[PDB]
Amino acid sequence: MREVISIHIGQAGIQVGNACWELYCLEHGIQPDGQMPSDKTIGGGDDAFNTFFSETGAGKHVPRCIFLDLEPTVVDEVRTGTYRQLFHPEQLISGKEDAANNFARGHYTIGKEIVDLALDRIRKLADNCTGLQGFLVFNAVGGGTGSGLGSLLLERLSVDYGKKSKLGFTVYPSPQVSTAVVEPYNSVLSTHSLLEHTDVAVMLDNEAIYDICRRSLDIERPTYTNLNRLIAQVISSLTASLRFDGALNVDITEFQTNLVPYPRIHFMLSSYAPIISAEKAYHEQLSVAEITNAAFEPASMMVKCDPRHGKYMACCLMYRGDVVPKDVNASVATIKTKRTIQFVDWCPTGFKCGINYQPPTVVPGGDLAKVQRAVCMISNSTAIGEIFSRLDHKFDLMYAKRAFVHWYVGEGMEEGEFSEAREDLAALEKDFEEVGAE
Amino acid sequence: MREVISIHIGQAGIQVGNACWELYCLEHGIQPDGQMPDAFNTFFSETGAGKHVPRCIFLDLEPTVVDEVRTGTYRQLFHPEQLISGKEDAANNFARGHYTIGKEIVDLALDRIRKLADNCTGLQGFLVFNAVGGGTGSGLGSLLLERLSVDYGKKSKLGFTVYPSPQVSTAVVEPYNSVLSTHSLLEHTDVAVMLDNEAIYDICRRSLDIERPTYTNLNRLIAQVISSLTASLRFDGALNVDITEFQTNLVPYPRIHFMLSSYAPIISAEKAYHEQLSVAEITNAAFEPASMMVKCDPRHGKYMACCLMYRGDVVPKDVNASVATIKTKRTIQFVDWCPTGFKCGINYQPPTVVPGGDLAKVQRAVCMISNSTAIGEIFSRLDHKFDLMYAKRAFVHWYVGEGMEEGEFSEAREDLAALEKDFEEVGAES
Amino acid sequence: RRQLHTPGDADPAKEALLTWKPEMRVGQFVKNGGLAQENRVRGHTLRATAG
Amino acid sequence: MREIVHIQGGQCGNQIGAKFWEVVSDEHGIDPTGTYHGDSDLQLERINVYFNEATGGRYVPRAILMDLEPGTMDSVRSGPYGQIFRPDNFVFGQTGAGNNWAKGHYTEGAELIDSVLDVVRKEAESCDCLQGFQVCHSLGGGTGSGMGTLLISKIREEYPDRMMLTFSVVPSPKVSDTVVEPYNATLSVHQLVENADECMVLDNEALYDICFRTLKLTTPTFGDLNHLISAVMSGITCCLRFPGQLNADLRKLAVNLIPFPRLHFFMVGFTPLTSRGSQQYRALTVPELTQQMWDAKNMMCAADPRHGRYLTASALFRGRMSTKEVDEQMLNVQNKNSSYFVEWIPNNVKSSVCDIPPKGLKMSATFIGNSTAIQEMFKRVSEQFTAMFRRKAFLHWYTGEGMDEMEFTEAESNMNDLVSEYQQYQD
Amino acid sequence: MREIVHIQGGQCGNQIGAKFWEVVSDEHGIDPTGTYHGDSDLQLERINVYFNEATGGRYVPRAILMDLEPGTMDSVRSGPYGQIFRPDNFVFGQTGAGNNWAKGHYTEGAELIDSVLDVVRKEAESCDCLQGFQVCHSLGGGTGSGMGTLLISKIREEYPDRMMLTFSVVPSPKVSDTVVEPYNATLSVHQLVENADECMVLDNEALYDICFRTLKLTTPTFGDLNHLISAVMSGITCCLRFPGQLNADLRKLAVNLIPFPRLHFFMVGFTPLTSRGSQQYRALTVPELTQQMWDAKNMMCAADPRHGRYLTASALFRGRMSTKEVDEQMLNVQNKNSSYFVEWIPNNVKSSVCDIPPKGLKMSATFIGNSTAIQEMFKRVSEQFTAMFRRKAFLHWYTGEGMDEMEFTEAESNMNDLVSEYQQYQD
Ligand SMILES: Nc1nc2c(ncn2[C@@H]2O[C@H](COP(=O)(O)OP(=O)(O)OP(=O)(O)O)[C@@H](O)[C@H]2O)c(=O)[nH]1
Ligand SMILES: Nc1nc2c(ncn2[C@@H]2O[C@H](COP(=O)(O)OP(=O)(O)OP(=O)(O)O)[C@@H](O)[C@H]2O)c(=O)[nH]1
Ligand SMILES: Nc1nc2c(ncn2[C@@H]2O[C@H](COP(=O)(O)OP(=O)(O)O)[C@@H](O)[C@H]2O)c(=O)[nH]1
Ligand SMILES: Nc1nc2c(ncn2[C@@H]2O[C@H](COP(=O)(O)OP(=O)(O)O)[C@@H](O)[C@H]2O)c(=O)[nH]1
Ligand SMILES: [Mg+2]
Ligand SMILES: [Mg+2]
Repeated sequence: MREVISIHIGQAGIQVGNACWELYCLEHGIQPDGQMPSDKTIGGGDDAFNTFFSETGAGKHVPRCIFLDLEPTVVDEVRTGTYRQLFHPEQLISGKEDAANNFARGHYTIGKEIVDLALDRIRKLADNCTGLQGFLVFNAVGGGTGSGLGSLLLERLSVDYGKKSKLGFTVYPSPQVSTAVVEPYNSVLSTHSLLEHTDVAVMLDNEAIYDICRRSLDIERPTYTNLNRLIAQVISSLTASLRFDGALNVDITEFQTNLVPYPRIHFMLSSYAPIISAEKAYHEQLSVAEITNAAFEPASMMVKCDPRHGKYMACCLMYRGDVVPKDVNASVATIKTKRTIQFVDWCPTGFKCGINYQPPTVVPGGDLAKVQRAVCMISNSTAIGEIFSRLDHKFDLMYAKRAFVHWYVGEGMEEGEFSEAREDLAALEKDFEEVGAE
Repeated sequence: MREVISIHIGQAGIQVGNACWELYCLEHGIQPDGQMPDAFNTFFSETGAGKHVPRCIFLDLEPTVVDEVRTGTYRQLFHPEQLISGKEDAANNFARGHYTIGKEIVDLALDRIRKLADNCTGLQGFLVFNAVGGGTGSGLGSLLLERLSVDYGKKSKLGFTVYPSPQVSTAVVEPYNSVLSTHSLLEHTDVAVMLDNEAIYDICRRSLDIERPTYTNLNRLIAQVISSLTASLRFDGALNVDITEFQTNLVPYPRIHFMLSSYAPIISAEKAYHEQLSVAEITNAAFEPASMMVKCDPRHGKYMACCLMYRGDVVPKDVNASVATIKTKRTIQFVDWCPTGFKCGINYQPPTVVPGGDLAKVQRAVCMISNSTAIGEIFSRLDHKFDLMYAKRAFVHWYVGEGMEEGEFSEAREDLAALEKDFEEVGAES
Repeated sequence: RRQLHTPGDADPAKEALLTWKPEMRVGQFVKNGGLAQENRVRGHTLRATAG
Repeated sequence: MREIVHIQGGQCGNQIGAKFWEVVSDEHGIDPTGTYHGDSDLQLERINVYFNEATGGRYVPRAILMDLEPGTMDSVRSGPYGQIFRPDNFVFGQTGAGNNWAKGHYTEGAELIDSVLDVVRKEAESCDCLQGFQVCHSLGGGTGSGMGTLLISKIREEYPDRMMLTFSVVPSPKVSDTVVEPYNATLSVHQLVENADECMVLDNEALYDICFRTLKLTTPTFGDLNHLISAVMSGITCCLRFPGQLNADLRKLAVNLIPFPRLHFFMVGFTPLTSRGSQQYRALTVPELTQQMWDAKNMMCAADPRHGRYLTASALFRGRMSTKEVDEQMLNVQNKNSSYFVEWIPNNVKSSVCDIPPKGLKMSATFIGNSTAIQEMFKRVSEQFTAMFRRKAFLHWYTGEGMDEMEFTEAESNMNDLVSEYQQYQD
Repeated sequence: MREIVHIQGGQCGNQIGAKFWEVVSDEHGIDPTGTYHGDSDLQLERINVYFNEATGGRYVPRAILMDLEPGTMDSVRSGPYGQIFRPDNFVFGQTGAGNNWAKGHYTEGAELIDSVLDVVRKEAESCDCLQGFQVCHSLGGGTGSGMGTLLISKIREEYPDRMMLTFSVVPSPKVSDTVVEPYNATLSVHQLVENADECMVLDNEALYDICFRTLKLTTPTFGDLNHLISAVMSGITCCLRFPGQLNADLRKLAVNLIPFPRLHFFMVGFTPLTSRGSQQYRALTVPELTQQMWDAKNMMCAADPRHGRYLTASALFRGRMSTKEVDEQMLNVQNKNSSYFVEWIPNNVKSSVCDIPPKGLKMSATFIGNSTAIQEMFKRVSEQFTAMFRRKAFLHWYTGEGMDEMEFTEAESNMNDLVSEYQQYQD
């Protein structure tokens, strides 16, 4: 059976979770109170597979998700918002005080008390489902709750749930547009745990989605709401092959064997090809060969890196809508004959193509327009070594004479734990260089 | 014909029975005045023409709680002389309720037990309700259980008692009264089911999410446990588990008969629609340690034997399929010499909801009563508190002056001292 | 004792067991463009068990 | 001129036989009231085997319903086809064994064994020539096991030249309904090895596996598990109640399937089981009956027939069929896999023909097998019995009724002796 | 009296077979239910080859559907001609191989390869005389490759004298769909060499050339590729199902094609492929069919027949033709192009004529060609493997389920020997 459990840690996890579950409800037609309409439920009451909802009694659906965060004032907005009656009230997990941008607090002092209550609902969701394919993790490594509780929770699911995939969509500190001072400290310590625990990690960067909104959407005034509504469009298009069928279905377990060549190398870029506003969508001809070219453009990448600097290891193409399975094949031949992009010499077949038969559902009040086709591009590149090397440079600057260390040292952690994550990131840096070497 | 006689001793006994009989009258359709507008004969006697009386006695030396029943909404339900009262209570003294003031009322109680036993054709067992923290719950409970064993030999004595919590306790001399109660309850009570206030305190906090519950909210779901135990007699099912079924299926050794209690679905009104209640989930929830009605960690102990009472829409595979999953679970542990350990019962009647109560309407429910080696942790805490106060003879002149001799404290301590040695002996792997 | 209906007899396929009726048929259902699949009262446990 | 007296013991035996008389009276044409409405002449010609003539054309079963609690008796009478039984035959106690085997055998069963032997005698000399006695009970309970073997021991001393059919549901490996299954079963099998003449071994989880994997019923209760047993029940005695090309009565099944007097435990299985949606795809002809009949998934016991060699087997075929095709089919299955059949007995399978098929089918079969694979279900009860008896757990209830530990050791030795000789024939 | 058991594996195998059973059922007149409704009496003469007779006149196919992902079992029965298949034959897993050859062959096979053998053993026993087995799968994925070859390994040890038709698609030169496709093919072809008695080579991008240029479909459906494959899979067995002037079973096709045991990989073409805009103007004659037969682009393989000589070829003609016209046309293509045929084998082309053409065409022909030109395809798969294996990329997954790097090195041992053994006859 096909089913995933989504977990959302930190402030960025909940806000993405609010946008994603808004998209999932409109995908399946679930009303905000939690009831499918009476005309839809006239069929068989059995629900043999639903990767995001579980049938409860008669006509009631609850999401297979938990909202854990140490700060209560962000999950209470979900608890008082328009989706109050959808989520199970025990699934929303609050806390007394936030980690406050501290990996030490989220992992040792205050994250240890709430992680046992979080695992209780994970077990209560594990036995309720039959075929578990993976855990979807949403957090930002810049924050204390995303880094500290994210490292502690992913460590427990590794021991408790062996060999289960754990696909983590994480937000990393931007080179320029970043909101916190201790983001280099929290991101470096996060990669010490995210390297070996998560199965596949898809990189998301804050200002790269800002640049997409300014250029493609011509929204001169973007906020976090506008960013998450198309971050959610990435997640739904990534998992659309489970919920709906197509010519070439691609499961979550089909990602791992086709995208990561080495166990340590599992950080991925992300791209969404047609991102067009309302007034531009009618005149533009959104063809399969047109959007496939746009997916591999450096501007459409959601991580602020230049793919021309690196080399593509493997690429995954998530096609949605009315796509015949040869214009995707005609597009790959045009993409692979181009010399501006670079595929590595030891990977002759680099493309993983998947097709779904449903167009993306447009969120009402959203910024995206209704498009017949969509390409969600997930690629493995050696250009991601540029992202971790910059965070390595910023972390070494402040650690040179030990700034912002008494906060981390006092709340449980020791001095030497900073150097271990620095060495783990540095050893990961040369791992990306040696795999790109011919 | 099946019948069962329930007695209630002490402040906790009357209040629990005030909550048990309001649930019993609701299940059978009995109105508060006592008139129904074949299954009621287990607890109610057919009296005259279209009128029923409970097969119960409310005895207590403290007349205030008994007079509350006399002036309450169930004045027309109970026979007036089963509401036995006393002049003044034992007042947190085991020696008072067992030697001096207990003797003047135990003869009247035994006489009315005989009049109830003569009315019933086939008696299966006696239900006792008491708290060992008090005087008459300990003293008069010890005296009545001693006399009822001699008067009715080889009849089951089903014990429903409340022990003091390690943390939450409302009196000082409760460890003194508890230890002397265990000496009498060891050999006279056939089967003892433990209850702890602080564990049932936590269940209403976590599961029923009410942050100010009182004694009424506990006793309302105490009655859910008691009704689920004896629902096999009142209502039909695929697998009936009678009272005499419950003795030999749960008690391996004569001196080991204390047991833990658990009721699986503890769900509020708003929590009911969201949660998908099925047999697998409640069987998981029944074995969850925070759902236990006695404050102990079953992970520390060993499950000696378990009993399951399934009430409502339960098919016989789902109880069997869930037990296979519970037996393969590793965080719980069964003892090595008991490979066949699970006793299951299915009753077709769903549980009823009281108006103004907190529990929501559920299609299926599980009451889990099991024997465990973790019960010795309760006795160790009560022994440690008793040994601390008895170290230099505090709160002893009240007991010594009122009939009891000094050495009676020592022999009751030795009874519990050997009781701890038996749990670790039976729990040791061989 | 009070007589109660056995709850397990609500299944339509169990209304006549051990009889050879070849014309009994199985329905299917579709969930908003999802995979069309067999309709039983509890088909999930027959398909992929539980746990 | 041959007839069978039916005895039902315990909650299981009362419930199993209630569905047994549901399918037999429907097969012989008796309505729920008690009269006869069948449209076939062959139904009424042999009805004295299970029914007694009454005034006005009423037919009453030869069923002695015996237990220790009045709750199970009222449920049987309240259900459909429960009013055909004789109210005088409803013998019962008042207290109940509570699944204490010593209580049903010595303490409580003693003052009822005179009452139940009074009425099984009344059924005995009322009729002409007894073919045997059929009893259905459990081995894990105490009402149908402790008192049931008490009846069988007394009814064998009274009538020692008659057949004895026992349909005993045995304790299960994976799941348990009580806690004292190894104590009751080892005591009951010790009584059943000398007293009972031939035994049907049943087990609930194999009934559960049949109605889940094969029948594709996602929620079957005890109601249709007994229906599976009821078709087994009618398949054994189909030769008596209806004619056939090859007649094999209960004595002929006894002499063929029992090589040595302690080799009397068998497993059983009903042949034509197909899920409701797949009935159109499955053709109903003898070769596809034989492959399902010999399938390990079709055995209603916990024993897997692939582990042990078949000492002796038999097929109870019903319907319109050809003897020339069945004989070569039974020859072919002995030659396709000759390793699964014992060597020193040629022609291990004896097949019989009944021309009247059961209701709702044009062809059916019932399989009785004597294989040494039944040592698996016995030895695990013996393994569970030795686990608790060495610690004397749950024994003070049994020794308070007069049975000391000597009978527990004697039952243990006989149980180990029974599995000692099963393995001696597998080698 | 000759029958074929069909097994479909994976996403590709299930959809190919469903389109195969779409086509092969209509030409015998069986509707989606199973009832015969054809207008000719010769259709019912050989129904046994691909259908089992059931009660009520329903015909059920001899198809076994296997997969590790339960989504495809929704994909087969809910499409057209989806209700003919037996629900017992719907044997499937729960997790999906996920394009891993190790998961299909080592881990997830072991819980399912026992179950799929029980269906095949049941279907082979119900037959009277097996002509051979026919499987269709993919060499690109993991479900049809790892588990698909696992059944082929386990079915040759049970039935060693029966033929084995494999219709397997391979990785493509131009454009692909799965990244680890060279890994899955090299392991599967390593297994397919020794067990599969004959192999048919397919690839989607040769069919894309056929659909876009010969049939001139502007936007061909993904199932339109399957209809080219389905017409072939009916064409190989066309002489079995119907009478003909020259009888040629699967054995006569086998014994005439392979000169040596290891050269059992064939490349296949289908002759009468014309666009609908020019179907009026085309005259279907024997010179017309043969000219389209030997064309390089009409082949369903990426190997160009001009590069390597034709070692042995076979043609299966359907319709009303003249034996003299067919024989003199096959001698014409050998004499006109003698450099493209091997010298030490005279009379390379063995032709067969069947008098029942397919539906909608008065004349048709299916071409099978064993040539050394197919070594270009296997070397192209092998050169993709050695690029990835030399740095152990995408290898930690495959060694995760148990296999070592030694089995990867042995995969290129038989792959490079296969292309070298093809090479020694080209010169
Ligand atoms: N895309 C997106 N990113 C967000 C959002 N909110 C916060 N972020 C990112 O998160 C960073 C701020 O730290 P957080 O991860 O939110 O802090 P936290 O996880 O709650 O940890 P604590 O604040 O210590 O509780 C910012 O730099 C943003 O990049 C959001 O709504 N959408
Ligand atoms: N669950 C529950 N427990 C109670 C209730 N009332 C008293 N208790 C428990 O009983 C203990 C006091 O002992 P009791 O036996 O009730 O005292 P008593 O019955 O008044 O004894 P006397 O003073 O001699 O009359 C307290 O510590 C409580 O834990 C009640 O209404 N419900
Ligand atoms: N076949 C069948 N077995 C049953 C049924 N009800 C209970 N059982 C079995 O009987 C055993 C319990 O024995 P019990 O009924 O207490 O024996 P009793 O005391 O003699 O009636 C369980 O292990 C069940 O497997 C039923 O309806 N059908
Ligand atoms: N011709 C054809 N090719 C198919 C079909 N289905 C899948 N394929 C091809 O099979 C390849 C991948 O097969 P895959 O789904 O991974 O097989 P599996 O995972 O082992 O079951 C793709 O490149 C497709 O081109 C089909 O119906 N027809
Ligand atoms: Mg925060
Ligand atoms: Mg008081």
